[PDB]
Amino acid sequence: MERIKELRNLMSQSRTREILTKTTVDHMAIIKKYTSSLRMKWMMAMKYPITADKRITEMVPERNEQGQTLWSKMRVMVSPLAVTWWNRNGPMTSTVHYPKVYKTYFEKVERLKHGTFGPVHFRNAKEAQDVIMEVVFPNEVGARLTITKEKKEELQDCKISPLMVAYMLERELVSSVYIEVLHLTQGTCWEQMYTPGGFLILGKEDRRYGPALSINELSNLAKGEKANVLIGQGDVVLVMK
Amino acid sequence: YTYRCHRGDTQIQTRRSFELKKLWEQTRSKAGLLVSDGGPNLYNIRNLHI
Amino acid sequence: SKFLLMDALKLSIEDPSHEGEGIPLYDAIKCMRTFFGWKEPYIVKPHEKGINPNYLLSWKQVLAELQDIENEEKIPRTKNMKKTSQLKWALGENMAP
Amino acid sequence: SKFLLMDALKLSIEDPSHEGEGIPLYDAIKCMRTFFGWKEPYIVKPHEKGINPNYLLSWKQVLAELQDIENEEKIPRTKNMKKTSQLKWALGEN
Repeated sequence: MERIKELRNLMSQSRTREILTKTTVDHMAIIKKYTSSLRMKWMMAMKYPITADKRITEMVPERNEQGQTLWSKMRVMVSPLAVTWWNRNGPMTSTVHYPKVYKTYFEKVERLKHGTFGPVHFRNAKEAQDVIMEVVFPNEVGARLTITKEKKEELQDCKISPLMVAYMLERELVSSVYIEVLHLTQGTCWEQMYTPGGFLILGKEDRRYGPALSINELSNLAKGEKANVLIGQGDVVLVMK
Repeated sequence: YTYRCHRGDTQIQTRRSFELKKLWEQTRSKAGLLVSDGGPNLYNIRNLHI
Repeated sequence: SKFLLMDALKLSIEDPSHEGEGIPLYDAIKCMRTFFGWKEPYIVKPHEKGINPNYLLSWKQVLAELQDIENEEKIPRTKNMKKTSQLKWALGENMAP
Repeated sequence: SKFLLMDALKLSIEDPSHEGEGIPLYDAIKCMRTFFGWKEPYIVKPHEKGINPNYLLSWKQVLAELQDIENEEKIPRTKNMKKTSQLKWALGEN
């Protein structure tokens, strides 16, 4: 509910309302950028330098078996000893879906151990982003295949974080084996050998056809369904089968 | 030095020493521990891209 | 007896420096820091006359107030314990006729 | 140079134990306590500019205030000098 009241009190000022009413969503990115180490090794010497959420109190004890404090009360302040304690003895989840999107790293390791070096001489995007959107963001697809089914099947209900999985999938879907090890094979005066080994839109939002609906409308409701829906992330349009 | 993360089998006394010692004594395969918590360093020229 | 004789061990400081002459509290702290292996304490033999959770709380308070020295701008010479309910019961400060 | 290089000597602490981690002030106190042979100081080469008795009084003051910690019941972590005329002249406060 904080969302709507922040909307309400954000538009109270005329200056912050003219901006929100005049510019369109096409100009989102151009206005986001108008924002204005001994520092690290100075707050690590003081207690409680890390920020955590309130639920850490229920799971992590205040003091350890020696007597050292782990957190303090006034999003609370915690110490790295809490992180080390969590790594020592905490809840364990043995899910297999953690490397579900990390293989693009793993073959690298698989391409490193299973190789022989030999002697040394001293001689002198859109077509991917569209499927990424329909795989990770079903509720924010645009007005637009076996890979899509496979991805939805293998990682349906075991998500970790949309941003990380989106980045990993973009990196994976979008010779390179020789290029990736250029720092080891080639030198300034030496060379080292190495072997790797759909619906249609009739018009704008219509208030007579009830309230709008979400994208997940596989139930066609007698195949007529002249229904208002939010396409993409913009306006509302009418839909016919 | 900056993250107060020394090896488990060291005599350096910091505020994180007790937890690192307990974790070091608890584990069996000590080569799989991260450098952030009492782990050995396995980086070399060939491992710079992993 | 005042102190047990046959069933005692020691926590040695392992040869302090020849020029070292300090307050016994710091020597005790340095002796304590040399031991790892503390666990959750628990009663193994009741006193059958009194309250044992008071003993547990007293031991835990001793550990906590020994560890909480660092929260001071000036280092003290002697330690004065906080007057807690379990400590008051142990010292018999409320059973005065 | 900021510190002299070839003409320096050190007052060592003779192999501290492996468990010794502490404040540099107490380490300096321990290192100073291992030396005997202090005498009455006197000037050997003037600066031909400025006042040398201020330097001598500063050395005497730092010795005295290093020897005057046992009067406090709550011995501190850092030492702060007392603002005197000689130190004010030396540091150029005016």
